[PDB]
Amino acid sequence: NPLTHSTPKNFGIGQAVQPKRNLSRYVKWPEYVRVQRQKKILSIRLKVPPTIAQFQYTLDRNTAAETFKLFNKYRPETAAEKKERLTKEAAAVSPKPYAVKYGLNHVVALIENKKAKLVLIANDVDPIELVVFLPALCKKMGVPYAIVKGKARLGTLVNQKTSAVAALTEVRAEDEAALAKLVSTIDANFADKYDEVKKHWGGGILGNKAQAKMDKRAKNSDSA
Amino acid sequence: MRIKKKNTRGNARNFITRSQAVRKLQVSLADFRRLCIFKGIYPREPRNKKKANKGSTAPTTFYYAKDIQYLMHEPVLAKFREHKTFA
Amino acid sequence: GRVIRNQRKGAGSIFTSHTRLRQGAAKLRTLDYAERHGYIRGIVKQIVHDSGRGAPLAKVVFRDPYKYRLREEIFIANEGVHTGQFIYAGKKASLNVGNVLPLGSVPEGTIVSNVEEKPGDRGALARASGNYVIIIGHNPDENKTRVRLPSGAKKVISSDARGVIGVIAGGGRVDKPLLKAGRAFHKYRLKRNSWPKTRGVAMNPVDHPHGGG
Amino acid sequence: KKSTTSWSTASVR
Amino acid sequence: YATVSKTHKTVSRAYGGSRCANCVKERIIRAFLIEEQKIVKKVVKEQTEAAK
RNA sequence: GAUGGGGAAGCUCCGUUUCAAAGGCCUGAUUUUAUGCAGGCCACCAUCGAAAGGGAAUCCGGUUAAGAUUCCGGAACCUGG
RNA sequence: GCUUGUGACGGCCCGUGAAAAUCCACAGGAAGGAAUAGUUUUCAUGCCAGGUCGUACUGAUAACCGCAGCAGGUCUCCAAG
RNA sequence: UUGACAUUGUGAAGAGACAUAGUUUCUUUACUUAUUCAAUGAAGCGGAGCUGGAUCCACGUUCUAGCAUUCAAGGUCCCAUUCGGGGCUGAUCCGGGUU
Ligand SMILES: [Mg+2]
Ligand SMILES: [Mg+2]
Ligand SMILES: [Mg+2]
Ligand SMILES: [Mg+2]
Ligand SMILES: [Mg+2]
Ligand SMILES: [Mg+2]
Ligand SMILES: [Mg+2]
Ligand SMILES: [Mg+2]
Ligand SMILES: [Mg+2]
Repeated sequence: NPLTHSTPKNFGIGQAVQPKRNLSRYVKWPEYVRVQRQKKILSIRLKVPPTIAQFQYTLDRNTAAETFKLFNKYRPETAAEKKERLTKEAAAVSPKPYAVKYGLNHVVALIENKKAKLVLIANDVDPIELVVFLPALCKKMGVPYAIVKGKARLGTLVNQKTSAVAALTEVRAEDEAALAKLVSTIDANFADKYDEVKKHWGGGILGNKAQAKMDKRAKNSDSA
Repeated sequence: MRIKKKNTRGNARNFITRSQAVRKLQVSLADFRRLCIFKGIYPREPRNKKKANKGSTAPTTFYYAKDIQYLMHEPVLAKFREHKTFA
Repeated sequence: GRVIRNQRKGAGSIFTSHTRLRQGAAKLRTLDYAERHGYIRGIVKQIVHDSGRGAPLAKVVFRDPYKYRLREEIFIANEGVHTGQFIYAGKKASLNVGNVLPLGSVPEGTIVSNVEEKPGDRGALARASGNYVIIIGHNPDENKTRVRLPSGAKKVISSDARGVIGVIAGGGRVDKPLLKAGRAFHKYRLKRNSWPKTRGVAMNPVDHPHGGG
Repeated sequence: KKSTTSWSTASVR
Repeated sequence: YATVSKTHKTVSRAYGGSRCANCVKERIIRAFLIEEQKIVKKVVKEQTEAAK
């Protein structure tokens, strides 16, 4: 095509106007976005005491999937089907219910009475003091527990938006073996595997540029 | 009376482009097209395209501003919003 | 006691600067990528008088590196700079009168003007007419530059700090006698209300500490 | 006919 | 100037109105000569790189 | 001289674009997931402050007890559509 | 000749002697536009409209201020032999 | 103007006490996350390229009062060619720091 020619643009300094580029790194974000990002960065940068840093160790993907598979079979009664049962109770005048136990006070009381077969504790609870004592309480009472990612996931378990805790107290005879196997799996995967590393402090992580400076200084010290 | 500004009266107020109509209705383009089909709103040709579109000769779809203002009161628009909330 | 003028001047009031006829604040360009890494060429469009300032000013037009338009800067004119001259600003600019360069990019004995105290503050030192700064030396390890100021002081500045090659034009202004209270009047009319001055001795004991006798 | 509210329709095509 | 035709406000040339004839002539000469010198500089730089 | 903010026990004070998610416009059969808005562009701060500064465009003749470049007659001009 | 407006100049400054609204022009070319038919409302003519408030009179040895119809004070234009 | 206490955090080295396993003080030297100053159009920062040429540089800009703007022309791969439309590149990659 003789009518089309190649006319390259010089994007150097003092040359043609710079093209549009991705300036996402330099965006002046809204104050709330900046606050949440810098808050997470500060949580990473500061040294974290062990009783808070223990919540960064959670179940693996497969074990969490199996746990939620077991709990979804005991998801509690909704508002619509409670109406159905009460209509049946009105005419008859119901079997024993099996349901996931939830509510912070209720589950803490069940742990103190040694009735919870398994306790799930959400990791992203704010304020964290609401569950910061729960692993130690479960250990002292001998209650099997697991820290899981997602209070929203626990909320979907108990028909809520969020849920700081979930508890399996009584299970059916067609799921008792699954519950026992899950307890042993959690003991091997979360209790014994993370028993020592939860006694350490966390969050001694440098920023990107500070880490690069430290590495360059160490290299210049070791060789010239 | 002070001097009046140009591009405000006549063709410039009589006709509204499709982008401006969609923005005023605060709906999507597909919902706007379906509303116009249901209500029988049809594109129009001004006798002076430059006067209607600020001197630009670029091809644009034009509507009647009063037709779009009448389309603002159609309850099917509220039904569309209800369906979106349900979805 | 009664408040003296030395204390009355702090409130502002009738003591503010007379800024109606000023051309604008005389500053260097904002230190950007072009001046940090390469250079940028601007053109001297005119050389103008600034009311209340001895030194003349130069209007220098650059091209915006990120948008199609022109950018206007107000420099203090160094002696020998003329209209239509090409000014070069950046780390890679040549050693010529009127060019803006970092203090680390110039050799020892270089005469500069409109020198930054900190890099990017757009000119702080040697701005009055006939004044200049001498590059005494360099400390590359700390990236510092030793300079001599018009008052004879020796200062240590960051080498990233910039300056204009040459000496501020309009020198020799103070060599001419005013001869006249009227010429002093017209001088301070464009600056501020600090003229005429009444001696504190001529004042009353309430008026001034030097008053009375 | 007359509007009692700020937002009215009144149905004139 | 809004009340008159375009003939009263222009002359029939590039930059008619805004710039006068001698300034237009000077910028035409300058554009042509500088573009030719740019071609010369590019050829010289490429030859110097090849011979280096 | 408000707002965003920040002081002050407080009536209120600072400051005037900052320290703010401060608002407009273009294209779309967005390769269709089947009734849910996608892709882009440009960016700066209210309001008040002059009947001597800036500023669209009108003249002559006649007329009243008292009006007059305003009314009457004739002749123009500007702005917007 | 007087007054006044304007032009081209000359002198003076360590004094070099407002801003904004608004209007026009250029550069550029997203585009649109004809053959038995288009284009151009920066050429002429033709059509329609222009709201609110002020408008009398004195402006001073009697209409303002000085307790007054007070020899005081109070900004400016035109100006004949 | 001077001193103390609080705001106030993290390491390494040299010195201490349980009578030669790590529980806390004194100095020395670093660090950044608090706090502080300044600027911007929060535009090009930091690090690395089997990137290139010779540890250093971009070899993309220095006779001249010109010009530089419409997802960038071009290269290449598709479409179903139709007035054109997509992707990679042109314009290296990575970052949990606007400078
Ligand atoms: Mg005396
Ligand atoms: Mg105030
Ligand atoms: Mg006003
Ligand atoms: Mg006036
Ligand atoms: Mg009269
Ligand atoms: Mg009349
Ligand atoms: Mg009158
Ligand atoms: Mg009186
Ligand atoms: Mg009185």
